[PDB]
Amino acid sequence: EKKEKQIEQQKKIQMSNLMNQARLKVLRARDDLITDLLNEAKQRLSKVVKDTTRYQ
Amino acid sequence: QGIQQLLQAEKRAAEKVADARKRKARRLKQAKEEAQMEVDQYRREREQEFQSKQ
Repeated sequence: EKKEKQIEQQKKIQMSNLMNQARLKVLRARDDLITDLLNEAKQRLSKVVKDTTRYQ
Repeated sequence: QGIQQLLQAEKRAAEKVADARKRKARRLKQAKEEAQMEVDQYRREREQEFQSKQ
């Protein structure tokens, strides 16, 4: 009962940390779709800088 | 004569009290280690539940 109770508890901690990093990987993979979107928008402001009749 | 044979035959009864201690000497001692032979019933319990750990 110290051999079976720890290996089910360490199974639960291993299942908890794996479920948490399953959430923290998909949430960090939500940033790179947003951060490049702000980066791709930051590219296209510089094209507005180019054409002077829109830039002025 | 009757009085001297009574004492040596009493020593026969006084030799069967030495068996009345012996059959609670050996039997106390032999199955005390048979109670320690149930450690092997624990040694199979750990190694078969080593598999459920595995």
